[PDB]
Amino acid sequence: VLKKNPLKNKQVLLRLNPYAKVFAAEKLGSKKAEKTGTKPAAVFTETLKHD
Amino acid sequence: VAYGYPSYSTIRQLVYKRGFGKINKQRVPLSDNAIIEANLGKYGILSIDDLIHEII
Amino acid sequence: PSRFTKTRKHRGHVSAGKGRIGKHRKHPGGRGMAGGQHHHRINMDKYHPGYFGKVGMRYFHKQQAHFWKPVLNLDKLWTLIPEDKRDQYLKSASKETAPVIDTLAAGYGKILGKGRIPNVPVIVKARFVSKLAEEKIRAAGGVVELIA
Amino acid sequence: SAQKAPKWYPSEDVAALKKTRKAARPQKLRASLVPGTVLILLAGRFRGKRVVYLKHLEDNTLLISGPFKVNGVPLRRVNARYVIATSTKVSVEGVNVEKFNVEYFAKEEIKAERVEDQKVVDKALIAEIKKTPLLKQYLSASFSLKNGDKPHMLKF
Amino acid sequence: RVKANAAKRAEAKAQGVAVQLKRQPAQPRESRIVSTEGNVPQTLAPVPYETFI
Amino acid sequence: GIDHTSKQHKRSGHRTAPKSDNVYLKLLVKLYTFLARRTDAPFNKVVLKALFLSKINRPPVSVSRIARALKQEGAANKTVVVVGTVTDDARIFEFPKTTVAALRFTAGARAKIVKAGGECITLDQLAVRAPKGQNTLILRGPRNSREAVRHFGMGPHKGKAPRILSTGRKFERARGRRRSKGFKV
RNA sequence: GAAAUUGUUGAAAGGGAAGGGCAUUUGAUCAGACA
RNA sequence: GGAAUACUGCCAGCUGGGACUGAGGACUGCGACGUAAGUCAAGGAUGCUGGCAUAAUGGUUAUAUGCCGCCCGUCUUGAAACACGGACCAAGGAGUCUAACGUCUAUGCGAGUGUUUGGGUGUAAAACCCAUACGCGUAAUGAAAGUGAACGUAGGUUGGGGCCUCGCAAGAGGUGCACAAUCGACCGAUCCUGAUGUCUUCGGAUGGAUUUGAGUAAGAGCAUAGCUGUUGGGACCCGAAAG
RNA sequence: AAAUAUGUAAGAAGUCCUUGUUACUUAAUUGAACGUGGACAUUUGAAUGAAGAGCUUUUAGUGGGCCAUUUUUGGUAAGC
RNA sequence: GCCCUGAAAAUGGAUGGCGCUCAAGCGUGUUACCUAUACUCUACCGUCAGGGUUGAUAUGAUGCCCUGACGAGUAGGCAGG
RNA sequence: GUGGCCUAUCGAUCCUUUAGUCCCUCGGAAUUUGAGGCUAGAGGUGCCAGAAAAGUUACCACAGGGAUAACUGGCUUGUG
Ligand SMILES: CN[C@@H]1[C@@H](O)[C@@H](O[C@@H]2[C@@H](O)[C@H](O[C@H]3O[C@H](CN)CC[C@H]3N)[C@@H](N)C[C@H]2N)OC[C@]1(C)O
Ligand SMILES: CN[C@@H]1[C@@H](O)[C@@H](O[C@@H]2[C@@H](O)[C@H](O[C@H]3O[C@H](CN)CC[C@H]3N)[C@@H](N)C[C@H]2N)OC[C@]1(C)O
Ligand SMILES: [Mg+2]
Ligand SMILES: [Mg+2]
Ligand SMILES: [Mg+2]
Ligand SMILES: [Mg+2]
Ligand SMILES: [Mg+2]
Ligand SMILES: [Mg+2]
Ligand SMILES: [Mg+2]
Ligand SMILES: [Mg+2]
Ligand SMILES: [Mg+2]
Ligand SMILES: [Mg+2]
Ligand SMILES: [Mg+2]
Ligand SMILES: [Mg+2]
Ligand SMILES: [Mg+2]
Ligand SMILES: [Mg+2]
Ligand SMILES: [Mg+2]
Ligand SMILES: [Mg+2]
Ligand SMILES: [Mg+2]
Ligand SMILES: [Mg+2]
Ligand SMILES: [Mg+2]
Ligand SMILES: [Mg+2]
Ligand SMILES: [Mg+2]
Ligand SMILES: [Mg+2]
Ligand SMILES: [Mg+2]
Ligand SMILES: [Mg+2]
Ligand SMILES: [Mg+2]
Ligand SMILES: [Mg+2]
Ligand SMILES: [Mg+2]
Ligand SMILES: [Mg+2]
Ligand SMILES: [Mg+2]
Ligand SMILES: [Mg+2]
Ligand SMILES: [Mg+2]
Ligand SMILES: [Mg+2]
Ligand SMILES: [Mg+2]
Ligand SMILES: [Mg+2]
Ligand SMILES: [Mg+2]
Ligand SMILES: [Mg+2]
Ligand SMILES: [Mg+2]
Ligand SMILES: [Mg+2]
Ligand SMILES: [Mg+2]
Ligand SMILES: [Mg+2]
Ligand SMILES: [Mg+2]
Ligand SMILES: [Mg+2]
Ligand SMILES: [Mg+2]
Ligand SMILES: [Mg+2]
Ligand SMILES: [Mg+2]
Ligand SMILES: [Mg+2]
Ligand SMILES: [Mg+2]
Ligand SMILES: [Mg+2]
Ligand SMILES: [Mg+2]
Ligand SMILES: [Mg+2]
Ligand SMILES: [Mg+2]
Ligand SMILES: [Mg+2]
Ligand SMILES: [Mg+2]
Ligand SMILES: [Mg+2]
Ligand SMILES: [Mg+2]
Ligand SMILES: [Mg+2]
Ligand SMILES: [Mg+2]
Ligand SMILES: [Mg+2]
Ligand SMILES: [Mg+2]
Ligand SMILES: [Mg+2]
Ligand SMILES: [Mg+2]
Ligand SMILES: [Mg+2]
Ligand SMILES: [Mg+2]
Ligand SMILES: [Mg+2]
Ligand SMILES: [Mg+2]
Ligand SMILES: [Mg+2]
Ligand SMILES: [Mg+2]
Ligand SMILES: [Mg+2]
Ligand SMILES: [Mg+2]
Ligand SMILES: [Mg+2]
Ligand SMILES: [Mg+2]
Ligand SMILES: [Mg+2]
Ligand SMILES: [Mg+2]
Ligand SMILES: [Mg+2]
Ligand SMILES: [Mg+2]
Ligand SMILES: [Mg+2]
Ligand SMILES: [Mg+2]
Ligand SMILES: [Mg+2]
Ligand SMILES: [Mg+2]
Ligand SMILES: [Mg+2]
Ligand SMILES: [Mg+2]
Ligand SMILES: [Mg+2]
Ligand SMILES: [Mg+2]
Ligand SMILES: [Mg+2]
Ligand SMILES: [Mg+2]
Ligand SMILES: [Mg+2]
Ligand SMILES: [Mg+2]
Ligand SMILES: [Mg+2]
Ligand SMILES: [Mg+2]
Ligand SMILES: [Mg+2]
Ligand SMILES: [Mg+2]
Ligand SMILES: [Mg+2]
Ligand SMILES: [Mg+2]
Ligand SMILES: [Mg+2]
Ligand SMILES: [Mg+2]
Ligand SMILES: [Mg+2]
Ligand SMILES: [Mg+2]
Ligand SMILES: [Mg+2]
Ligand SMILES: [Mg+2]
Ligand SMILES: [Mg+2]
Ligand SMILES: [Mg+2]
Ligand SMILES: [Mg+2]
Repeated sequence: VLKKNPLKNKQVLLRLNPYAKVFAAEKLGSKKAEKTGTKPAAVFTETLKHD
Repeated sequence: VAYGYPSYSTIRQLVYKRGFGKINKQRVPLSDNAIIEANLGKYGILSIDDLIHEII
Repeated sequence: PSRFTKTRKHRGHVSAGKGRIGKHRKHPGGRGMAGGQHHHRINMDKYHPGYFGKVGMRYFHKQQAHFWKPVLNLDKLWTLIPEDKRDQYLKSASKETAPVIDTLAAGYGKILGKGRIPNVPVIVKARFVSKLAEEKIRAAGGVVELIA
Repeated sequence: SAQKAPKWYPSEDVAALKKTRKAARPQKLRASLVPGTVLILLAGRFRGKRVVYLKHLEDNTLLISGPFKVNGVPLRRVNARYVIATSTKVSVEGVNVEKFNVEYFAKEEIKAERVEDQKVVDKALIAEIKKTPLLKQYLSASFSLKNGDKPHMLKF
Repeated sequence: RVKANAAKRAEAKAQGVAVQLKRQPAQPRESRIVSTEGNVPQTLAPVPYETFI
Repeated sequence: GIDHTSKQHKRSGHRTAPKSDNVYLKLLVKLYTFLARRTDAPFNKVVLKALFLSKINRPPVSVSRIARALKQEGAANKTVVVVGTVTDDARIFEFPKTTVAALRFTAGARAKIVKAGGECITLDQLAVRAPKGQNTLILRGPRNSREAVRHFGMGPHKGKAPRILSTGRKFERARGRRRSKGFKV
């Protein structure tokens, strides 16, 4: 008879989507990605700085 | 109208906060996964995040 | 009764239900059948097509009941027999003992053929008959006797 | 009769209240309120008095004492929301303050127990006070807004 | 189309399931990588006012 | 405001209970409303509704219409249900024996039903017998046999029943009714 | 023994009409309601 | 060469201040935390304290103040209008009744229905009762003479609610009233055909037709009553100049 | 020869096979129309929506219109 | 482009007023802010809709119950009072 | 080939008058004149869905009209 909002009710956040439990646990929203090194060809940068 | 390309985040926050079901019309507040499965369960989809999946 | 009448609900309402522009006035049409072939024509054609003009022979001093010939078919015809003596005759279809149905005594002038009596023979005393009527009778073993 | 009687009547049964879920959890005070923080009393009887803060009691009130010998406030209950927590602090490590619970103030002139209890706590404090010059002369003066004071600007 | 669907269906079914015979409308474009190779972006600019009457 | 895609506040135009104030009727309704709610069997839902219909929608079921219905394949041992009065047809001769559950029976109707060895049940008696309504034949009467519906839809070239008190030659048979006066219909 | 309308008495207010609506101060006035 | 930062985006990351709300009334639901026992913020406010119980709090009213507010009624595309009526008050003041009819509804009976012209009777304009007729309905069609409704389970086809059979079910089949579309058959009118016979002109068998009817095809009506609508009436109320 | 607008179609009343009826049609069971019997129903044949769909009777007021943008006729024009 | 001239009418008068000149004027850009009977949300009234409810030991079965959407209105129609 | 290549060249009810079958009817029964019906044309309404129709009023009258003229006023400004 009174609609509780998830997103601010941890009780109703976990009454749907129980993965929220795990989610909070590994934090998952700050997850860092493996930093790679790939570089663009000089073409891409040459035409980017073109006139 | 105004429109565009909803990211997952807003699709979730839409359905979570303001998502409601049509059941014999009636506009039922979702609030329990048991509701979705009762209707959209015939399609798969027994959870709200199952719904959000079939949307995005 | 006036308390269910709608002119009660229209108390206070100024135009009585009759409209502010169109009023309610004496005779916008004329009176009665006025305008029959002029302004009320679109009604009288359809609605009453044929209402105008002349059609057929005149009959001076016609009396009905020269024409009195009430009709009964074999549709019933047995209904003339009282229900009790009726069943006695249905079983025991026979010549030499046959129910005598006087149709003119019943108030009937001619017997028609609406069809399907039982195979009982019946002696039918009538004024007139349809051909098919009287045929169904003899086909079941009865006869028709003309009377006056 | 003058009026027909109703065909139905409300049952004069009183119903039971649905089982509520509100569990009274202990309050958290704002961090500003450290025992031995001088307070400015904003309202009530001693409004304007500057006062010393001892305990956080069980009804959430704040045990304060003037001290009595200084500004005349006794050991007293005061509401946290009606006080300004200042930044000047005296050491109450070594003041008993155990004795004083809610029931200490049950209402039922001055019971001599209070007179002596005031004396032991004030004596404790006033000693700690003289450690820091003017602070007794501070606690005696009342607080007031001078023209130009901007409480939203003011560091207390 | 009908006749195509029968031949699509029979060949499908006697091969197996997986028939798709309803008409889908034009879908969004799928991802792609356009090669720069020997195709180098041509830079164009808006052009000034002229008359030539 | 909204863009209303349907008329607002619109009643269904289906009767809810009957307009009849006959008390026994209201009870007969009370039975089947209860039956219909609890049964799950459709025969009761139909009979609930057919109890509300006006006199115009309860067109009389003749005893001979009842004879012929039972002549269907496998229908002769069913019990025939008529929500409304049943009347007598002198025009049949051999009549079957069956059980007829009706609101009312004109004298002749029950007399003919009975004298063939049959049975006249009021619909509540049928209820106890056939609570799910099992093994029943519902027989509807001639709705459009009514005189009034002759005149419905009058128009040129429509061939329906002019509204005319006295009927004869020189009652609406002349100009517009025949090629030789004016035109034809 | 109503109303229009009139006298006296009391009350209140009035800078080129009067009356009205939401709201509150002020005055007058009326409860209910605590136990 | 290696950082930082901007900028945009994400987090089921933490959190401070202020406002409005507290609908419901045993229980049940989905959960959450904890080994646990229990506990909870999980299908809608409870807890602690103080006051006034006097005149706190409310309603009414007059006034003042802020902001807003043109005369009503009418006819009109448009009225506060330099459009009409209306100084004020009371009382009176306008869609009736009747004859006849349409649709719908309720009721009695039902292939029938209508006691009330009249008679009987009476506790006397009532109530209660009735014999013959009559009215409407149960046959239509044709100007008329006149003829007058089953090839068939009162037909076939396609849909039909309900019921029936098989199946756990999904589903299959069966019968199918009302109703809807279509092709047929019947009765009258119309136009052809013209057998047997004959008081030689009667008689009209038989088979036909882009014809035609307010018909038939296992009756639906009669009577009371109600709203609304029609018409005739002073006919919603007041109004001519005339005759 | 555009734009806007506009007709029809997007399946079970579908598609296909076998082969009855007929007095119409062809030289011709050739056709034509209506069928019996038979195969195929998970996407039974585009998208979106649907507070469902269909259907009948009966009666009110109305039948002075005026305005804005766009197309536009008469008019120098007009609150024409 | 702005500015001046071109530019004559009758009661006294109108960027709405007062006034405003690196504007309180013209062009443009970025922000915060103000308030509709609209939008989100709650309560309450009614209207419509779909649900549940038989009996007993209670009393409104038209009753009671859960739930959703909706609410402008002349002439006019119906309804409940 | 069911009039004029196609798109225009036309006419209710009452009445009359032709043509048609030899058909129905004059109602106490017949025959014969005469009359009346049925079906299809013609005779015409051009205000063309179809009245039978001269003026005058400064001697005047009524119901209305700002749905509509004669002055101001308003828009217009060809004209001045
Ligand atoms: C009932 N008595 C009233 C009395 O109350 C008063 O009425 C005033 C009236 O004068 C004011 O009117 C005038 O005075 C206001 C102040 N100067 C400005 C507006 C002006 N019209 C109204 N605004 C308010 C009424 N209640 O003055 C008139 C009167 C009739 O004597
Ligand atoms: C359609 N009913 C509406 C009803 O929805 C409601 O509307 C309010 C409206 O009065 C409020 O507005 C009110 O309060 C505002 C301050 N908060 C200032 C303006 C004032 N009218 C709005 N804030 C919200 C609407 N739903 O109140 C007015 C009304 C007419 O009864
Ligand atoms: Mg937040
Ligand atoms: Mg009446
Ligand atoms: Mg009333
Ligand atoms: Mg009304
Ligand atoms: Mg009204
Ligand atoms: Mg009035
Ligand atoms: Mg009216
Ligand atoms: Mg009027
Ligand atoms: Mg008019
Ligand atoms: Mg009118
Ligand atoms: Mg005319
Ligand atoms: Mg005759
Ligand atoms: Mg006759
Ligand atoms: Mg005799
Ligand atoms: Mg008789
Ligand atoms: Mg609870
Ligand atoms: Mg495809
Ligand atoms: Mg609204
Ligand atoms: Mg109803
Ligand atoms: Mg008749
Ligand atoms: Mg006196
Ligand atoms: Mg007085
Ligand atoms: Mg006075
Ligand atoms: Mg004055
Ligand atoms: Mg003066
Ligand atoms: Mg003066
Ligand atoms: Mg004023
Ligand atoms: Mg680098
Ligand atoms: Mg960021
Ligand atoms: Mg907060
Ligand atoms: Mg609060
Ligand atoms: Mg509460
Ligand atoms: Mg507490
Ligand atoms: Mg308390
Ligand atoms: Mg207390
Ligand atoms: Mg007030
Ligand atoms: Mg006063
Ligand atoms: Mg006042
Ligand atoms: Mg104002
Ligand atoms: Mg007027
Ligand atoms: Mg006027
Ligand atoms: Mg005007
Ligand atoms: Mg105009
Ligand atoms: Mg006005
Ligand atoms: Mg004016
Ligand atoms: Mg004036
Ligand atoms: Mg006037
Ligand atoms: Mg006036
Ligand atoms: Mg006047
Ligand atoms: Mg007057
Ligand atoms: Mg009605
Ligand atoms: Mg009598
Ligand atoms: Mg007698
Ligand atoms: Mg009779
Ligand atoms: Mg003769
Ligand atoms: Mg089936
Ligand atoms: Mg025929
Ligand atoms: Mg024929
Ligand atoms: Mg034909
Ligand atoms: Mg009524
Ligand atoms: Mg009348
Ligand atoms: Mg005269
Ligand atoms: Mg197209
Ligand atoms: Mg589609
Ligand atoms: Mg609809
Ligand atoms: Mg109408
Ligand atoms: Mg009308
Ligand atoms: Mg009209
Ligand atoms: Mg106009
Ligand atoms: Mg303009
Ligand atoms: Mg301004
Ligand atoms: Mg500048
Ligand atoms: Mg400005
Ligand atoms: Mg300004
Ligand atoms: Mg600027
Ligand atoms: Mg901000
Ligand atoms: Mg309900
Ligand atoms: Mg509700
Ligand atoms: Mg409304
Ligand atoms: Mg209604
Ligand atoms: Mg009410
Ligand atoms: Mg030819
Ligand atoms: Mg031709
Ligand atoms: Mg030629
Ligand atoms: Mg040619
Ligand atoms: Mg002619
Ligand atoms: Mg003449
Ligand atoms: Mg003639
Ligand atoms: Mg002949
Ligand atoms: Mg004769
Ligand atoms: Mg004679
Ligand atoms: Mg004769
Ligand atoms: Mg002749
Ligand atoms: Mg002539
Ligand atoms: Mg004319
Ligand atoms: Mg004309
Ligand atoms: Mg003339
Ligand atoms: Mg004259
Ligand atoms: Mg003169
Ligand atoms: Mg003279
Ligand atoms: Mg000029
Ligand atoms: Mg000039």
